[PDB]
Amino acid sequence: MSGGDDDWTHLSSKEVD
Amino acid sequence: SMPSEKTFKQRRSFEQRVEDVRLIREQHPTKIPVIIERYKGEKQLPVLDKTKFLVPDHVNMSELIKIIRRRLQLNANQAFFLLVNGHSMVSVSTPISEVYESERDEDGFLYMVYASQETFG
Repeated sequence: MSGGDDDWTHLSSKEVD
Repeated sequence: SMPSEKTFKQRRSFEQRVEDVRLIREQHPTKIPVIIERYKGEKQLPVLDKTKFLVPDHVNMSELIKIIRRRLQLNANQAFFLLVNGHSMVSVSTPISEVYESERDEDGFLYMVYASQETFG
């Protein structure tokens, strides 16, 4: 849902290479 | 570097750019707010999936990089460089927590421009 700035993006270093 | 179009820092109403943070401030206090966008005239790197990114206040600005790459999902051939405040991070020895409070403005939002060029200046 992008009907508001409820929560930005999550910068997880676990999903990185 | 004769700029033409306004910047997310200028364009977007500061107050509005400050409030947006408030949320992250009342939502993600243990997170460093940043605004990653394509360099004014960037045709190489694709348009980031998102503009707002919640960086962990327990890592180094470097991470954000390895994080961005994931977003841009580029190949090992593609070249990507996140410019902090318009300046690359050739030297990443500071935590995203500091780099933020060491760059970000009263607004409380970081502004970095990514592109396939770290030496375009």
